[PDB]
Amino acid sequence: EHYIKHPLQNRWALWFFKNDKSKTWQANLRLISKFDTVEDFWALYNHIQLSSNLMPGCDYSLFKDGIEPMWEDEKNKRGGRWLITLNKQQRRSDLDRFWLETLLCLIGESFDDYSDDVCGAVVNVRAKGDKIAIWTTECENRDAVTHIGRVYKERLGLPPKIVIGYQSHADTATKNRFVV
Amino acid sequence: KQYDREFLLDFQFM
Ligand SMILES: C[n+]1cn([C@@H]2O[C@H](COP(=O)(O)OP(=O)(O)O)[C@@H](O)[C@H]2O)c2nc(N)[nH]c(=O)c21
Repeated sequence: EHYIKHPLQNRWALWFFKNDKSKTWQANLRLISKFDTVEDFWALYNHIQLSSNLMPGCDYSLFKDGIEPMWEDEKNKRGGRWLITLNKQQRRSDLDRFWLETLLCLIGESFDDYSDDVCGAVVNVRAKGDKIAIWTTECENRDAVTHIGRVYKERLGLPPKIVIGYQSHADTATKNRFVV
Repeated sequence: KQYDREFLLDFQFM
């Protein structure tokens, strides 16, 4: 009853980006591992550097197998992302709680009917505040983007007075198409 | 195959 593994709906790949000024952005970009069970997810997560312990300029990306963590990818080019910008913390370490929660929404297929629209999530650790975002395939699918948004905010425990925004990738490349 | 947050967390340290 707990000896058998619990398979996820999708196979996910964890990517890591090291901001080493030696080779194109799409270079320091590396795939760390893939997993398709709850057990294997934890075996990876419990054994990799916490986001709060990553140095400035690095990112972690959890994306569905077959979707590279880049705007240009076929599943991201017409899509966008729900973006949360966070303050840096000399203590607290809340960045880890937010990222893990995000990971749980992705692997647990928390977006029901619209989990297929989800492409992945990215956490950027930067000197001026960190960022967490959930990428989706079509920035046009209003119902899907919007549902994913509401569920996510709730899951992050964000209050009614806060609101978060969704920006198209084509826009981030060149405001929010949605807000929840 | 969906999974509740609480369910997923029960597997982190077993
Ligand atoms: C997510 N992303 C970021 N970049 C490049 O990375 C730079 C850094 O953007 P960022 O890492 O998303 O946040 P930051 O500004 O706080 O560092 C962007 O200005 C682009 O030049 C990207 N460049 C490509 N080609 N594809 C991507 O998906 C992509």
